[PDB]
Amino acid sequence: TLNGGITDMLTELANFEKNVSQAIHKYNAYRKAASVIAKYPHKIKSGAEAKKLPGVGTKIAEKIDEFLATGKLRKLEKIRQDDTSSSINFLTRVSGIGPSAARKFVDEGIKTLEDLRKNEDKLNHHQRIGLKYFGDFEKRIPREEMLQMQDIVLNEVKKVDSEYIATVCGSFRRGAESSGDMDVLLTHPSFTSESTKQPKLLHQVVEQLQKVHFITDTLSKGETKFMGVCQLPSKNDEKEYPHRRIDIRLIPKDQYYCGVLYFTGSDIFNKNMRAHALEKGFTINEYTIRPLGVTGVAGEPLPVDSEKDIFDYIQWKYREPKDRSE
DNA sequence: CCGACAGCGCATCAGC
DNA sequence: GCTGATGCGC
DNA sequence: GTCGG
Ligand SMILES: Cc1cn([C@H]2C[C@H](O)[C@@H](COP(=O)(O)NP(=O)(O)CP(=O)(O)O)O2)c(=O)[nH]c1=O
Ligand SMILES: [Cl-]
Ligand SMILES: [Cl-]
Ligand SMILES: [Cl-]
Ligand SMILES: [Mg+2]
Ligand code: NA
Ligand code: NA
Ligand code: NA
Repeated sequence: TLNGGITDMLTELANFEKNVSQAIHKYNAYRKAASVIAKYPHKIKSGAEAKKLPGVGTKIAEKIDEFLATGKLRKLEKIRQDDTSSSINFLTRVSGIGPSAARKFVDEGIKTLEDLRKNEDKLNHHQRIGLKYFGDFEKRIPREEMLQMQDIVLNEVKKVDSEYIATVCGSFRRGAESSGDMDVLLTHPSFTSESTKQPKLLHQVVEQLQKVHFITDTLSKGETKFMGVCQLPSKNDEKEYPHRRIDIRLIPKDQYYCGVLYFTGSDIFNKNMRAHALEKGFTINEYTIRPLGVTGVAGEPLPVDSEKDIFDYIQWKYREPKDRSE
């Protein structure tokens, strides 16, 4: 974090563009710049120096010069002082409240935690749970707790059907010392790209995690993706652990490598890798890598028997999960 | 200059 | 009910 | 906002 001040500034600009301006490409431009600077191994001395990095252009270069000179950005100073922008930015920190809902709430004069609490009837189910655990969801998860949660999830999944394979992905699989949530990839031999030979495969696992009181709440749930809330059990007389977000994704078993590549991330790594794929004439999703024909239509799935196979196709040297934290 | 920017699951709604 | 668009999420 | 062509 040689360049913490700068990458914080760009992230704040990103968040403004996403939540207030609703300019998603500006958001991603700022995040890409923050990312490339984050792993740049020198303490940056100028905007011109930063502008050599890909993703950093003239505008960001000038902002870095202002920041280096003064320790601040006037544009951000103003944004921080704007009530509508500060309110909208805040409301989006509730899970299930995005830029559109946030602006709409602020329109009706709902713009604080208190306002949300008194207007619970105006929230959909996801938003109500996001509000319920607002404090908890901004806390990080020590890797030691991630390991206990892993133990529980893998053991409970085993009790349902010993042929399930649960893999913890996200920042955990990239070796992070703390995670923002838990991400779990699930496979079962009955569910492949060819067939689903058994219904309720995700439901059964969710139901078991609920019954042992690990999963406490549900934000959303379909046939292949669960989004909800979990909690470690605490000992006698101990303060309870915070509630945690948990994502579970059931992936066709024969497509495990594309699925684990996707769910390991980072999100910016995935965007960079999939963009590069396109430049190489392929498209990557969580299921397949496919060639692009001249028209731009995707062809048939290419054989994949490892994460590295996917890197090979697009002519990237293999990068271990721990080196994917972009 | 300017088109493209990763790719997809689930919830909610409008239009039929 | 379905289909397609949009919001929010991974 | 940035970049490739
Ligand atoms: C948010 C997001 C996630 N993903 C993938 C990659 C990510 O690593 C995986 C888990 O999502 P996450 O939101 O839990 N991200 P994380 O890398 O686990 C970081 P954190 O959860 O520890 O804060 O889902 C994407 O491909 N695109 C995305 O926009
Ligand atoms: Cl934009
Ligand atoms: Cl600032
Ligand atoms: Cl596919
Ligand atoms: Mg995560
Ligand atoms: Na650059
Ligand atoms: Na939110
Ligand atoms: Na997650």
